[PDB]
Amino acid sequence: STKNGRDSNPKMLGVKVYGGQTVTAGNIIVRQRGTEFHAGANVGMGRDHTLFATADGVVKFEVKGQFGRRYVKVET
Amino acid sequence: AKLKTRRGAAKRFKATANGFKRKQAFKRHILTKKSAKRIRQLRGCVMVHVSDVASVRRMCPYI
Amino acid sequence: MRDKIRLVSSAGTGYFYTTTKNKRTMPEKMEIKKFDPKIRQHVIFKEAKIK
RNA sequence: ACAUAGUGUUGCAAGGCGAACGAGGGGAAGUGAAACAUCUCAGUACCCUUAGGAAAAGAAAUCAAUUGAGAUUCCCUCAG
RNA sequence: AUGGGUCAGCGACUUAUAUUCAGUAGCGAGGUUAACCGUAUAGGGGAGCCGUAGAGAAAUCGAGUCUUAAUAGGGCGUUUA
RNA sequence: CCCACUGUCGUUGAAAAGCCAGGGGAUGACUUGUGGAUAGGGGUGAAAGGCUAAUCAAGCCUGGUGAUAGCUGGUUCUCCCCGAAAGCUAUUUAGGUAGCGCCUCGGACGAAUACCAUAGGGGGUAGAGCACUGUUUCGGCUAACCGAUGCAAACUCCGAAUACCUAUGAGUACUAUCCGGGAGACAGACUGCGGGUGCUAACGUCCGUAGUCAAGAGGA
RNA sequence: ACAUAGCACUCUGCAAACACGAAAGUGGACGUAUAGGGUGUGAUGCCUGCCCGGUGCUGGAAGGUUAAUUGAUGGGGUUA
RNA sequence: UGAAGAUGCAGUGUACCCGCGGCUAGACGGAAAGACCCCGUGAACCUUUACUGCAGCUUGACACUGAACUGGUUCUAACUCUGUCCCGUGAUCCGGGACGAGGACCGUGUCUGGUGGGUAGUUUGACUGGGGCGGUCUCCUCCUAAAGAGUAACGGAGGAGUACGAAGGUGCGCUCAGCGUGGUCGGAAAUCACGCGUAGAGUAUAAAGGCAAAAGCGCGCUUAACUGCGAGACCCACAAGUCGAGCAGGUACGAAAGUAGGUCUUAGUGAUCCGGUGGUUCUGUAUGGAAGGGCCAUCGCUCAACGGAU
RNA sequence: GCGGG
RNA sequence: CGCAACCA
Ligand SMILES: C[NH+](C)c1cc(NC(=O)CNC(C)(C)C)c(O)c2c1C[C@H]1C[C@H]3[C@H]([NH+](C)C)C(O)=C(C(N)=O)C(=O)[C@@]3(O)C(O)=C1C2=O
Ligand SMILES: C[NH+](C)c1cc(NC(=O)CNC(C)(C)C)c(O)c2c1C[C@H]1C[C@H]3[C@H]([NH+](C)C)C(O)=C(C(N)=O)C(=O)[C@@]3(O)C(O)=C1C2=O
Ligand SMILES: C[NH+](C)c1cc(NC(=O)CNC(C)(C)C)c(O)c2c1C[C@H]1C[C@H]3[C@H]([NH+](C)C)C(O)=C(C(N)=O)C(=O)[C@@]3(O)C(O)=C1C2=O
Ligand SMILES: [Mg+2]
Ligand SMILES: [Mg+2]
Ligand SMILES: [Mg+2]
Ligand SMILES: [Mg+2]
Ligand SMILES: [Mg+2]
Ligand SMILES: [Mg+2]
Ligand SMILES: [Mg+2]
Ligand SMILES: [Mg+2]
Ligand SMILES: [Mg+2]
Ligand SMILES: [Mg+2]
Ligand SMILES: [Mg+2]
Ligand SMILES: [Mg+2]
Ligand SMILES: [Mg+2]
Ligand SMILES: [Mg+2]
Ligand SMILES: [Mg+2]
Ligand SMILES: [Mg+2]
Ligand SMILES: [Mg+2]
Ligand SMILES: [Mg+2]
Ligand SMILES: [Mg+2]
Ligand SMILES: [Mg+2]
Ligand SMILES: [Mg+2]
Ligand SMILES: [Mg+2]
Ligand SMILES: [Mg+2]
Ligand SMILES: [Mg+2]
Ligand SMILES: [Mg+2]
Ligand SMILES: [Mg+2]
Ligand SMILES: [Mg+2]
Ligand SMILES: [Mg+2]
Ligand SMILES: [Mg+2]
Ligand SMILES: [Mg+2]
Ligand SMILES: [Mg+2]
Ligand SMILES: [Mg+2]
Ligand SMILES: [Mg+2]
Ligand SMILES: [Mg+2]
Ligand SMILES: [Mg+2]
Ligand SMILES: [Mg+2]
Ligand SMILES: [Mg+2]
Ligand SMILES: [Mg+2]
Ligand SMILES: [Mg+2]
Ligand SMILES: [Mg+2]
Ligand SMILES: [Mg+2]
Ligand SMILES: [Mg+2]
Ligand SMILES: [Mg+2]
Repeated sequence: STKNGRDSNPKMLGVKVYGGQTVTAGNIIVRQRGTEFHAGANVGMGRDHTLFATADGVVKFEVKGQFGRRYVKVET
Repeated sequence: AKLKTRRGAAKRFKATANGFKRKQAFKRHILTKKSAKRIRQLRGCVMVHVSDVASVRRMCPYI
Repeated sequence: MRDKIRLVSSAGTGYFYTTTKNKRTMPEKMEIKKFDPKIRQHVIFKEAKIK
């Protein structure tokens, strides 16, 4: 008998809406543990770092700033 | 002879115009640890899922 | 462990909240201002034993 | 002691059998519950006593509900 | 791996009652009687049942109703044979 | 006479327990006749769970009774159309079952669908690398650092092909959805490719992915 | 293996213990502690050590705990 | 070769047709739906300090059941005698009568505590490279996992079953860890000063992913760890779970734009049934009340075999 | 829920 | 420390 048999249930994280797709307000874009993506314009962040669309438009990923951050934003 | 109702299920389901309604679980006795969102969103009635409607129709053939 | 306690409204209404408390690091009865929705107003809720 | 108990004679009656159905006295378990003990099976099988052409029940110390019905029994509903 | 020595005959999805769906027939915002009576498959019997409205735990209201301080939002409903 | 220790034979026997040769007891806690008593969770037992009518860890008969059996077996004429699965989740569940996945029929609605092109996306794998975490060889320096030099599922300064998501478009396909009726199935196998395990064993085992078999004959 | 004579422990005062039986009753026994029941050991010879913590059993009864019963108190409901 | 040990398949060798006496190497020969092994939410018996009943034994209360003198002592008239005598009677049963001995005991009924394998009905998990033994069973993190998601093994590693009224909110402020150089003990490593400083510190807690508008560290004031909700999504067999802008009310902080529906996030959990507590012009079996129920809030499960069979 | 320490 | 009460 060994001491390794455990694991947790899957969490289904990841990008839910890719670049160029249309969203409505409230649509979830990214499920992430930390902020590997940061909220740009028309994108909000939930308590578990979920990125969601706060407006209609199309999704657009970028690399911005001097920290080279990945940003999600919604174009209206 | 006459089909008999499963009386325990007749206390859990009520017929709506196009389906059945039911109360939600997890709202009986362990309530301090639950957030106010879960307290207030588990409160009212909901509709019986369409995958349970067949067994509910076989259990309550008169509602 | 932390014991369950009621915070009862001092407004006459039967409204209360429930929370936990560490009985050793907080022996005094908790008093905190909270919203009573029966009078729609912030009042003081005092600690009481869970029922 | 009186008497009673007991004993005998005469008179009348009963006893036993037989289909189901009735009334009453007792009364399971297999089974189901996907296990099982409450519960179910079921007051069923079976045992016992005893009728009649039927039996039982029956003439409100009953129901109803804004003041109604009018003994009992059985059938359809009410209603799974 | 199993079952059959062979022939002939017999041998296994039924019946009742409810209920749901489909077809078909009648009638149709209506449909239909049950026990029962009945020289009796007729005729009578409308008690009942289903449909025609929903919301709400319920009182209650009703094309709305529930929740709510809210006439806001939301749920379930609203032409529907 | 009662018994039954040994051996052969017999074992569809002469016999559902014997014969034959030997063996034990043979005035006793003996053997035996006739009649009687004890009846089934009971009897009786110098006790072997023995015996109780060739039946005994609870007799036989009848009834309950057509007990129940998620288990075996079996399931009877013809043609035409379509056609699975051996998965997931849960289960005193694992050879059962239920919801979903997969089949079929009816209805509704008809390109919403798919294939390919183009466009737009996010990856952290293969490979690579040593910038971090580890590990590693040599040399210099007074252990840290420096130069050179390797390695990594749980290392990453990097980083494909594919796959996946969305939009637009040509052509070719009764496609895709939705509402109902009926299911079966939830033991899978092998081959290749990517892996865990094993001995970089197994017609081994457990996953992912494609094909075949399952349910598919023909040719090699 | 069982039994066995012998041994020991223990129960039993007689309407005995104990057994059977629903009870009546019957066995024990028309016996009476030198008897009867249960338990173990097993002729005989020599013998049979230590442990009373556990579980039994026997004796004790100071205290705690504790049933039915009883029903003081207190609280509520009704309304003159 | 092949469902893996062939009379029947492939290739090949041999062999005229058919008996009788022998023989037992094969026909996985015949016989008996394997007894061993495992499985079934079979069964039967047996055991016990498994569970739950009951018989029996026992305790007390009330009844049969009374009277005196003081918990007793005495009495007799209920009751008892498997004591003697008489009668029925020709009778070791039984009944009645007389006596004797007991005696309000004993015994029996109803209620009640204890005891109770004597008897009864039952239960006694699954996974598993057979089963047992061991281990495990729910949740979180990483790898396996093949660059979307998902993905198994008794594969490789670790954590959880909490904490906190501030460690929550807000406004304002701050920036580490390590090196060098100096300086009272004091020292490699405490505190002070000065220079660098590559993110290597920290984060209530495991790991991963994050963290400068710091999400890390302080100070002031505070209760948004609010109530009613909620477009729209993610994830999903269901039951559940997750995120959520915005709207109304009432707030806190801020000059203000604003920010707050707990905590950097992902573990810290348990359905239903039964019941408890608070509130409630919902109900209230003729009526008015009430009891009881409903509704809203909340409490009681190592139901840990963690979809929980009693 | 009743006593003891 | 013991005796007694245990039917989400
Ligand atoms: C474009 N780069 C060259 C840049 C420019 C400026 N200057 C400005 O924008 C303002 N002053 C200018 C315009 C030059 C006159 C910059 O100010 C900066 C930087 C670079 C960043 C890099 C940062 C980086 N991380 C935090 C994303 C980092 O890891 C380091 C580092 N040394 O490791 C940095 O130094 C960094 O934090 C940093 O400081 C940067 C700049 O400040
Ligand atoms: C804390 N911030 C203000 C900061 C400051 C400096 N530089 C200084 O402090 C300057 N030093 C002085 C005092 C001027 C001499 C910094 O140099 C840095 C950083 C930030 C870190 C951030 C790192 C980060 N991860 C690894 C925690 C990260 O993922 C990135 C990134 N771009 O994705 C980084 O850049 C980061 O690795 C990094 O390099 C930082 C700095 O270098
Ligand atoms: C270009 N970036 C990526 C960069 C790289 C390095 N290099 C390293 O740290 C290398 N270290 C290794 C060996 C790779 C670990 C760098 O060392 C730096 C920087 C950023 C500069 C920026 C400087 C800047 N100028 C305008 C003076 C500046 O104003 C700031 C600022 N306002 O914050 C800086 O931070 C800056 O002075 C600075 O410190 C930089 C670096 O040191
Ligand atoms: Mg980064
Ligand atoms: Mg509640
Ligand atoms: Mg039963
Ligand atoms: Mg059963
Ligand atoms: Mg069953
Ligand atoms: Mg065989
Ligand atoms: Mg055969
Ligand atoms: Mg035939
Ligand atoms: Mg002889
Ligand atoms: Mg002799
Ligand atoms: Mg028997
Ligand atoms: Mg007997
Ligand atoms: Mg034996
Ligand atoms: Mg039996
Ligand atoms: Mg049969
Ligand atoms: Mg076809
Ligand atoms: Mg179709
Ligand atoms: Mg590689
Ligand atoms: Mg299965
Ligand atoms: Mg399977
Ligand atoms: Mg497979
Ligand atoms: Mg294989
Ligand atoms: Mg098959
Ligand atoms: Mg073929
Ligand atoms: Mg072929
Ligand atoms: Mg002996
Ligand atoms: Mg001896
Ligand atoms: Mg021959
Ligand atoms: Mg022979
Ligand atoms: Mg042979
Ligand atoms: Mg054979
Ligand atoms: Mg067999
Ligand atoms: Mg037993
Ligand atoms: Mg039974
Ligand atoms: Mg098992
Ligand atoms: Mg993946
Ligand atoms: Mg992939
Ligand atoms: Mg850097
Ligand atoms: Mg229950
Ligand atoms: Mg009333
Ligand atoms: Mg109430
Ligand atoms: Mg379980
Ligand atoms: Mg489970």
